[PDB]
Amino acid sequence: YWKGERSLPNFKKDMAFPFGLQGISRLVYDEEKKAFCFRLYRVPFKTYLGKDFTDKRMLLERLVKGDVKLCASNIQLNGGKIFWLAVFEIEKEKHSLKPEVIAEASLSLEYPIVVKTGKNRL
DNA sequence: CTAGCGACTAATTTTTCGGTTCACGGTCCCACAACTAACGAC
Repeated sequence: YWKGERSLPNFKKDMAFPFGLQGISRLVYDEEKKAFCFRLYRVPFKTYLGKDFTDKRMLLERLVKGDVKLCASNIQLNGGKIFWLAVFEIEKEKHSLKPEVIAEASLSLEYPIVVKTGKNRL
C-alpha cells in the first residue's frame, strides 16, 4: 500500500458474516427433535445434519462435552437455507510412514496425478 | 450474555501425347481309322 499495487477492498453484499466463539451458547442435543439446538445471539436453531449420523455427528458432540476447540466462525445464507462455516481445530493423524520412502508425483493436464512409489504406479 | 479494548482460393488458359486417317508399280504303350486279302452269298 505504501508503493501502491493493491486497491482498497470493496466488499460484496452476499458476504458470509463472521461471528466469534463468544457467541455460541445453549448447545445441546434435543433428542425429541433429533437435532442439536443452540442460540446464535438469542435465537433458537435446530441443526440439520440430515443423513449425516457419523461424519459431523460426533463433532458437535465433541464440543458439547468440551473435547474439540472452535475458532471464530462465519455464517452464509443462500436464499432460504442457512449455513454455518465452523472453523473446528482438528488434529493431525499419525500413520506408519517411512521418511526414506519417497513418492514421485507429477501433475499434467493429460494425467492430473501420476505417482511412483518403488514398483507401484498410480 | 454483550460490549469495550489491547496470402489463400477460385477462375481461366495452354500445351504433349494418343487417336484417327490415307491407303500401287525320343520311347513305349494303347486305341482309332484305313484297308485289303480272303471268304461267302446272289
